[PDB]
Amino acid sequence: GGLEDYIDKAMDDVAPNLKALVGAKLGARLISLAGGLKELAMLPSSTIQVLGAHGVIYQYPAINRSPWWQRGKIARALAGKLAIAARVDYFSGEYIAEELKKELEARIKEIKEKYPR
Repeated sequence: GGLEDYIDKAMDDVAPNLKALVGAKLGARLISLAGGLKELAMLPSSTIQVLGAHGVIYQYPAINRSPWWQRGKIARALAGKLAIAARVDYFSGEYIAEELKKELEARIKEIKEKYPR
């Protein structure tokens, strides 16, 4: 039983939607940065977008593998999904996660870019 295994398991109990969305380590980092599941669940999302600091969600693959200029938009979309994720985890306890689907889909929208003028 390593540190990481503990947290992976804990996220299974505390916040499985988050965990599904961004993974247990990023999920757990955001909860800590928030101060807890509840506090995370109360945050606007613009606030979520900056929790790490670009806050830690920029480390998100789709953002990082992406042009500056597409990133802030991808951040916003992610933070939103995160805000919903934490809310369902706190208040409802249900399992949505395939708003990854909603989410992918937006990313693909946003990929309407070449470098702004």
